[PDB]
Amino acid sequence: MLYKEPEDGEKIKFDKGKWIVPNKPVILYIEGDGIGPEITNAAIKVINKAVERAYGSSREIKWLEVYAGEKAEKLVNDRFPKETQEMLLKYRVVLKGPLETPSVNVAIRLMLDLYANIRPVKYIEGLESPLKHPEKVDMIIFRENTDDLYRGIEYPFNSEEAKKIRDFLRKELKVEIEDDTGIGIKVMSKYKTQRITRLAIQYAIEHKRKKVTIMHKGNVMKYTEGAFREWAYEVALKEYRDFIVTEEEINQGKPDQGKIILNDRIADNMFQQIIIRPEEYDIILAPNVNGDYISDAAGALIGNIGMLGGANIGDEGGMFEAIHGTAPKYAGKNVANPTGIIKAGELMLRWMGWNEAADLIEKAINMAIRDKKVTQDIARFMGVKALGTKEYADELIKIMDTI
Amino acid sequence: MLYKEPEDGEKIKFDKGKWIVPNKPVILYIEGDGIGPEITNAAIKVINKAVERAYGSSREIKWLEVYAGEKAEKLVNDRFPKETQEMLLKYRVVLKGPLETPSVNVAIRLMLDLYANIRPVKYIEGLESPLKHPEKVDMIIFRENTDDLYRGIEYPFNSEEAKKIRDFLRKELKVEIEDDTGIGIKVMSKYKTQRITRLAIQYAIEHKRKKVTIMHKGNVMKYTEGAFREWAYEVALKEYRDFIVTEEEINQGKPDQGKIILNDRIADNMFQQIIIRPEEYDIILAPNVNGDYISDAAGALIGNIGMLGGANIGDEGGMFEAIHGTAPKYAGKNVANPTGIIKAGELMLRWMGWNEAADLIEKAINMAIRDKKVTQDIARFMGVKALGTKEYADELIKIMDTI
Ligand SMILES: NC(=O)c1ccc[n+]([C@@H]2O[C@H](COP(=O)([O-])OP(=O)(O)OC[C@H]3O[C@@H](n4cnc5c(N)ncnc54)[C@H](OP(=O)(O)O)[C@@H]3O)[C@@H](O)[C@H]2O)c1
Ligand SMILES: NC(=O)c1ccc[n+]([C@@H]2O[C@H](COP(=O)([O-])OP(=O)(O)OC[C@H]3O[C@@H](n4cnc5c(N)ncnc54)[C@H](OP(=O)(O)O)[C@@H]3O)[C@@H](O)[C@H]2O)c1
Repeated sequence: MLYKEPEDGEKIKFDKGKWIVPNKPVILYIEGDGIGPEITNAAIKVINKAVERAYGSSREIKWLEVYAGEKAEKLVNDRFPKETQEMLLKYRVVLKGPLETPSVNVAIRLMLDLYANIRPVKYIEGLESPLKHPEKVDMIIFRENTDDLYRGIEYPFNSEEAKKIRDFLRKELKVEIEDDTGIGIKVMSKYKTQRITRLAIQYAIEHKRKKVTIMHKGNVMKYTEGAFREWAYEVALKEYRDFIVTEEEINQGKPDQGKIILNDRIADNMFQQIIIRPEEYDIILAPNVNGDYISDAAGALIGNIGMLGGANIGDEGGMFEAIHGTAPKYAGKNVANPTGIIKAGELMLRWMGWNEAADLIEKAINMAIRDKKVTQDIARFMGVKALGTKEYADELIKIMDTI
Repeated sequence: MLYKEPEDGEKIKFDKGKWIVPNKPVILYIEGDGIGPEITNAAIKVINKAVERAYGSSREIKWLEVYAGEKAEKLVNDRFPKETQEMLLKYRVVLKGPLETPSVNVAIRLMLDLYANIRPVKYIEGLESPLKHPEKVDMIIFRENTDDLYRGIEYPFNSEEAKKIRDFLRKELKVEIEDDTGIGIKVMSKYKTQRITRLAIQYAIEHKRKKVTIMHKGNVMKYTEGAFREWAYEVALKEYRDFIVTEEEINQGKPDQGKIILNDRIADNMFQQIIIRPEEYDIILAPNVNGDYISDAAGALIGNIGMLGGANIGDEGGMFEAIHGTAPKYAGKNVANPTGIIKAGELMLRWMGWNEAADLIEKAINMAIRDKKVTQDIARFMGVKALGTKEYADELIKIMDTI
């Protein structure tokens, strides 16, 4: 066989969207292409120190590397070998480096049905920003990632399918539509909306987040994004009644002191407020297309998109990756910045409920960057000698040793 | 007749989209609700000083007030009187203050087929900003405003229409869709795309602009946003061949000296770059939804939406207004900032080819701010005494008399 499963650890379990983690959970990891190996191994080192520094030996991640991408092709002549697939369906938790494509990421998300795209973006003390006052940027985007126009139901204007549609709309729905038109079908599912929503609220509860904001354009798209809003409130008030409190209730007399706030904002407003007063957002709940855009903008609030981490969560598993590519320019040069993959580590740790260790990582990074101990991607702007990938991780390690 | 048309003026003519303006053009204006009267009259006063200062007496705007809104309800018992519609269909150019929606804006747009939403947004020395470096922010968003999901072709998840759509797509096109789904139809028209593109390029030529960037999400919406991109390039490479050069051609060998650059960016990249380096944008050519969102963000860059002008333009007419509302709390208190509407007039002036008057207005505003001579909405932050509406306008007038 290709992989030797660590007979020392146990697989993570899920009763109903909730993670049940063993003290020695087996976690898979894929180095990635290009800078992948250098930054991933660095992260794994940092994660371990953080785990031992927070729990001593009472907890330990039993890492299991699997092959995917260029390394897999070179070893077994298959970019996504069957055995890799088997370990993924069996352990379902993976930290993976960047993969190039001319799609492993797609396949993984689909076989584990990771419908929720999670994007946390928090300001890091020390980093330059395009914003004058980003000190309070501490939000996390929950993007439904299987619905909306991403379904791909569209047709060219000169196609026969488009014609059948125009014809059908004119007769049955009495809707007027010209011939020179491209056509796409925007779909919004109640089940899909209730899924992400339940996940967004459960997350707020367990991590003491104080607000969930539903992003939508329900005034022009009443039955798609409008319905998204409705279904979101609906399931929130029916299944999390004792934990939440709408905004229309707060300014209605009801008490919110000790509960999670749930409000909604028009797409337009958010694209404006994220720039003017981003501190207003805590958890952002959005359908597929809006969350994609909000994430791009949110992500831009802080310098170097390469220091952000993210994930794809399903009801029984998750994939954690940095928000960047392979950067073949630096492959094997010990120059790339591992903060991105490390932050995916921070995120994974939080999902696992191992917050003490995730806070250690978050704290060491803050301290290292404010202390001018950074990689070239940052050093090149603060006039200092950049640290290498390996040296930087180690600096994070010794820092965690005394905080 | 209810309206006394100035016998000294002439209507503005139209040739293939080109505004043919007499020296004594008649221009309709609507005071609007709330601060409308105060700000609109001040705009007219500054616009007339700009025109005069730039062209002495050889040109003059023959202003014609028409009634719309609550003033219309009060004088002739009609929110959008018949006499007003007739003046609009005849003169086709109007400067309109903010109107409270209880409708008129949409009705004017439709009756004049003003399909293009135009939003210029550029930095003003002295104004606060969310960005640390807004200095080179100087762009104009050209939004197609009659296509896309705004057409309203959508249906509730439990309507009989929705089930017909699901059945149709299932039997005729073989598409799998669950029953608990809201359904919306995104339409992208070749002709609507082509005309907005003609307007943008034509504006670029006319005003010595050098770059047109197409905003789209064609990688996921290939036949709608993607077609918008293809179609835009098409009309550009075929009808303005010796006026523009594509980004592909340039970084391929083609010389760009003496030509307008035409390129395209994926929507998500623009939500990032508009924040990190907006200076990279000149003219943004986008379809309905994208343009809406980018505009929201764009105008958020200056941080005083209430100082932005905008317009709706067709092949034979234009509506110019401020991006703010009726601000009822300040109605008739001579406190409201008139820069928004004045800016709308600046834009009207440029569309008329009266760039000299327009430049005067822009320079005056820049100076008034630089010299801390502003209305309260700005005084608040620069720690100086505030000028009233009336006084801020007379100051701009005092300034244009020196530049
Ligand atoms: N989740 C994923 O797996 C994922 C996501 C996006 C893209 N990709 C892949 O990336 C490949 C091409 O890369 P790209 O050039 O398109 O995006 P990239 O690999 O992310 O390179 C983008 C730029 O950002 C900087 N950068 C990226 N990672 C960095 C790091 N770890 N440390 C410091 N700086 C970093 C580099 O700045 P410099 O100019 O200083 O070199 C580089 O020029 C594509 O084939 C695509 O498949 C994968
Ligand atoms: N083009 C249009 O006709 C148009 C556009 C937008 C909205 N509206 C209409 O406005 C109506 C209600 O008003 P809204 O409150 O919804 O509009 P708004 O855009 O929200 O105007 C009110 C608020 O925005 C600020 N503001 C707007 N213009 C200002 C100015 N010229 N100077 C100083 N501050 C200004 C003020 O903030 P501060 O209190 O801090 O000074 C004020 O409290 C709606 O029914 C809607 O239909 C019309």
